[PDB]
Amino acid sequence: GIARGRLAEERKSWRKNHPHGFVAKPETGQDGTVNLMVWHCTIPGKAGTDWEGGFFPLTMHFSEDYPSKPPKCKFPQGFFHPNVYPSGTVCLSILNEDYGWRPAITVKQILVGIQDLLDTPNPADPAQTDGYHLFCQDPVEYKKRVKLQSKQYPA
Amino acid sequence: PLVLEINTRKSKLRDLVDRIVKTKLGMNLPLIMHGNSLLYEVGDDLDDIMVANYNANLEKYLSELPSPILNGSILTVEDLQQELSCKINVKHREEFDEEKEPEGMVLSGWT
Repeated sequence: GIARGRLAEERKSWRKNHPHGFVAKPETGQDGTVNLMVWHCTIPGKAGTDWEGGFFPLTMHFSEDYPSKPPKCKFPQGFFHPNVYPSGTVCLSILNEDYGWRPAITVKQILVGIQDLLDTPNPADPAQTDGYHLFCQDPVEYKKRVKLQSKQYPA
Repeated sequence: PLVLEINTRKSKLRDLVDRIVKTKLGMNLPLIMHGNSLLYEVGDDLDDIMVANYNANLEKYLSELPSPILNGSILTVEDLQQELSCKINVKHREEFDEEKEPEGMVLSGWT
């Protein structure tokens, strides 16, 4: 019951106040169930960046051990970013159970942390060779890839 | 922990929301949960797919909700704005007195 109670709190908190352009909501199944353990989210790219105008889908998977353990956050498979695996998994220090996670971190803080990561990748956390290479050795090709991807995710 | 006696096969989610949650518990923006699943939410912030699904749930018998409410089910009810929060123990009952229990259900443990 600890996980459910905390997710119910996060649900209310999110609905009453969240940053503009973001979406975060429990998944509705084809059977009508609404699942507090799996949330579908949308992270806007920041204005004034190559991510601008993109609205990027992300799924947050909580466990019965939340909030002792962090959710798993996934962009779509093949999403282009140096810190995102091919599977879509996002690498973020605060999502790391071994070191950065603390139970008090909110869903809002996670999604803002991911939004920040989009235009400011972490050079120590390379997850995919494609993004990471272009980022490190060919910024012009990287920039073109990012802007093309933003166009794939309009509001 | 309140006790709700109710015919789970014949009463609809709507009956519980209107007669218990809104009327007796005084919750105007309720979130109703059964385990990890949300059975109902209300508000102008919900997207049209979620509202359409919640609208469909209102018209379902309790025992036929996507997460079925049966004898011994425990519901959790929270309100979006007010600090009110309740657990409700559901006890199935077949029949109710037509003039003493005219709402077709009985809430015990409530002030």
